[PDB]
Amino acid sequence: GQKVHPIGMRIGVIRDWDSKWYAEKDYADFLHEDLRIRDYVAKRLSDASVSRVEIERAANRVNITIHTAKPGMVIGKGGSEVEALRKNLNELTQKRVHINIVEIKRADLDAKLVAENIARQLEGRVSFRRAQKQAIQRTMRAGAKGIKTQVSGRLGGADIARAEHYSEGTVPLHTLRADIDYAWEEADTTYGKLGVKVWIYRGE
RNA sequence: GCGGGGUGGAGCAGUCUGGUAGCUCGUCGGGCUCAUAACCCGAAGGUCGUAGGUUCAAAUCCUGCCCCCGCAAC
RNA sequence: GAGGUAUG
RNA sequence: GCGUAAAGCGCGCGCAGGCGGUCUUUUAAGUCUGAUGUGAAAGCCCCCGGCUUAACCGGGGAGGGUCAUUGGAAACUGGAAGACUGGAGUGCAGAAGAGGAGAGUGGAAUUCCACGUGUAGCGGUGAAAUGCGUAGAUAUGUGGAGGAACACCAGUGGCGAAGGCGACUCUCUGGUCUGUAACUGACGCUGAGGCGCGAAAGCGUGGGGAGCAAACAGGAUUAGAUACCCUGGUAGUCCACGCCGUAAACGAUGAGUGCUAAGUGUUAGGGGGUUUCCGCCCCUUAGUGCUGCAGCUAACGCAUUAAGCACUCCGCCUGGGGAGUACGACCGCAAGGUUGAAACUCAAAGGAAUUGACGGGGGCCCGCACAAGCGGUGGAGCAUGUGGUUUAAUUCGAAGCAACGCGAAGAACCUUACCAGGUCUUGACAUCCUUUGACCACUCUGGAGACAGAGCUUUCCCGGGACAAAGUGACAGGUGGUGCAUGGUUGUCGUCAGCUCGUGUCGUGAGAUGUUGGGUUAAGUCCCGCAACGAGCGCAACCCUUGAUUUUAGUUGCCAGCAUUUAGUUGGGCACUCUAAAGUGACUGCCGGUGCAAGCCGGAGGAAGGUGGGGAUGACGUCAAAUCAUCAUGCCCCUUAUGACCUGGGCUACACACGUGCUACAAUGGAUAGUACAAAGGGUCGCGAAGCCGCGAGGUGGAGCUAAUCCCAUAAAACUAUUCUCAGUUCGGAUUGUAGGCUGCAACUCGCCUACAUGAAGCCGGAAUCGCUAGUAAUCGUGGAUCAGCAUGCCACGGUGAAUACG
Ligand SMILES: [K+]
Ligand SMILES: [K+]
Ligand SMILES: [Mg+2]
Ligand SMILES: [Mg+2]
Ligand SMILES: [Mg+2]
Ligand SMILES: [Mg+2]
Ligand SMILES: [Mg+2]
Ligand SMILES: [Mg+2]
Ligand SMILES: [Mg+2]
Ligand SMILES: [Mg+2]
Ligand SMILES: [Mg+2]
Ligand SMILES: [Mg+2]
Ligand SMILES: [Mg+2]
Ligand SMILES: [Mg+2]
Ligand SMILES: [Mg+2]
Ligand SMILES: [Mg+2]
Repeated sequence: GQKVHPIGMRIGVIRDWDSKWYAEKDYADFLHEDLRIRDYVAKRLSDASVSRVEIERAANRVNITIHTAKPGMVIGKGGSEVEALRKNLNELTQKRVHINIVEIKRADLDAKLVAENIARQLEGRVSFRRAQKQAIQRTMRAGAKGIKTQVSGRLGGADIARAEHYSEGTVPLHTLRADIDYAWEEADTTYGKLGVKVWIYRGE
């Protein structure tokens, strides 16, 4: 069959939407502003392990919280990275900006991060067995009560495609008391695109 | 030259007894079926070889021609 | 458990 | 190697040959052994040497014979002379038997003949019909004729070499088993080549011929039916004699001997213990069957009736097909049989077993699947979509369920990708370089416009920043392709209850187990049991909504107790609603019955009872299902054009077919008037009030409202009155003409709505076919999105409100 996006199934249930504001007459403007913002962030901070972005609006200021595993790149030895960010984001938004940077602990408990790991591996021509399995073991060591992954594409350069999925632990997608994380990431290959999907069942 | 004939696409009636378009197969359409066939439901398709006559009216009665199948002639 | 009495 | 894969003659009688019980003596045919002689050289093999090594060459040795002669051994085979008995056979005492041939005999029972009674059918099928029958059946009784086979007994029971043999009696005959140890003393096992027997069909001659019955005839069936099916019916079937000599002739398993656990029937015998025989028990022989240990087997399975362990003998196999054919021979009256190839061709053929799928196989369970019912489609008109067609173009995609009111939640231009025309090429759209800086905006002219000519006029801001004109190549761009390279998204089986896995165990193994079974449940839900124990995905539940209620808060909502207003109005108050946060409650939780238990049925309380109702929620995977036209995307292709702009056109065509819907075909109705009760929703340059003008569509106007305040917004069906009186109608409302209104630059192609007139088809829908089990179907209006305008479509809303479920 076809599965529902297990995040979308849980918005307004146990997860809060990431784009947080109220608006009227300003809604589309703020939305597409913040989509441009996420494009900027993903474009210039894919390397930095950026994995979640929550937006906030009040008093015209563009408040942001970037949850990342390595802060030391978003900030760090210079102190000028976040200032560059708010400068260019001022140029876009035509507003004020402020940017908190949160440290994620257990970076292998975020499906987005894990999917980027696997995707960079598969672009570097690593085996799609070892990739999935090592990501799984890293999660279950990092503290996941459940893990699941799959890859679909021209696996290994085939003509015909298929899917390879592997799971440890309890991963119930029909339960909603589940705190599940999910992600989909894309890898490029000289043969074509590979779709990596991940989802994690977490502690409490 | 002598016999048969020429009527929807095919085969056959109906002509002798002027008004009557028929039987079987087929065709087209719609159903049944995953699709074709079969089956069920409806419909179309012939101015009766042709040109003239007679008649109120001709597939039908009269005449000439043109074709096909046989038989003769060659 | 055994023996018999239309098509693709 | 021969049960099932190729392979046991169909079975016997038996010449030849092969093989042969125990012991003593004799030999030395075979066997074994010492000696001598030879088996040439070259070559293989080993050891040395020589050619620059190697190849090659030389020297020497060794090996090699079912070799021969001579001399020795007697264990085994063989020959010879004796002896013995467990084999083999005769005798003796018993027992069974459908063993065979002949002759005769019995009664059931089918048919036929005659005669009574006797009246209109009988027969047969899925329905029939052909056929028999008033010239008298069918049936019923009596009597008679003729033939064929022999119920019960009768049984994986008997016998036989096999084929096969069933009514009884007699005659003539064969073989088997049991006991004895009398008799002979290995006389035996097999058995090529021969000889005979040998189901049924069939052949020749002559009888018989009742039934059944190939062929055949007629009737049905069918698309056709040279068939199944029906009614008739010749050969035959039966006998005598003689041929034929085949078989799924099968236990698909050659004859013989011995050995290697058991349990149990059954047949024919014997022996013994006990007991009044009877009866029970045990031991044993030859059969016949069931189940099973070892062992064998690819497995299935065989298993003292081996497919085990061993020996003798025979027959047969060597991939499938051609081919059991051809030539040839033998046999045969013939039909044909026995023996038995090749060329050529294939890359497999095949056996057993496993997993599924399927089944005009079975069983159990479920779903609007049927059935029961309600209302519909197919018929008419229109809207929409699709096909075919015609078109300059009629963009592209979707195609059984799972395409076709689908992408499109809006085709006038734009959209729009297509067509015609007119144009541009670093471009309509981005980065990097170089020059410059506001770029531009508005007017005029030629224009269909894009676009060209001019003008007026471009203020960049503090080297930097942001955007901009021109050069300039790198690049751009492609709704160009491939959804059979892809991602992601989606339907679908199916919200069906199933799909799997770790460890363990069984199996050579694939695979199985678990996951089956007995119950139960909506559910691989849950219990009991089990070589499995457990887990994961799913199911359920957690979520939202509806259904009752407590506390909080009472305005923009409510109005009871109160006054008062045209108005719940104003004051006042949250009583009650309403709103919406946190709680409660419904969990088989309790009682009765039954179950062992899970659970099932009933009962109570309560608003709600049995996952309360409804949602979302869609497992591994199937259809290489759809999507390169949402997006991204590998490869390929175009890149002064498959790219880009503008105008106009087409996507709305029209002989015709399908789907989906709207409108109706009327009296449970229509026209006219009055008139009660909704929910869910939307609104800022948007909703748009009141009042007014206009028949009306609408115009005017601008109140109030960024909204529980105000508006969109009379809700319509319902009800009440009057009329129409069952009619192609005051039904129906198309189509067309004229005139209006909106929207938008613009309404011909090609919008919607109004007024007047016209008044079309249609008087309940062929074969077929669809939704629905409850506030559902049906029916009525409302709202929202998209949207300037453009809906019978889509998604939500409430109003009214059924029928039925045997199964
Ligand atoms: K005969
Ligand atoms: K037999
Ligand atoms: Mg006539
Ligand atoms: Mg078939
Ligand atoms: Mg065989
Ligand atoms: Mg020599
Ligand atoms: Mg015979
Ligand atoms: Mg029904
Ligand atoms: Mg219709
Ligand atoms: Mg099309
Ligand atoms: Mg596909
Ligand atoms: Mg396609
Ligand atoms: Mg569920
Ligand atoms: Mg396909
Ligand atoms: Mg269209
Ligand atoms: Mg029922």
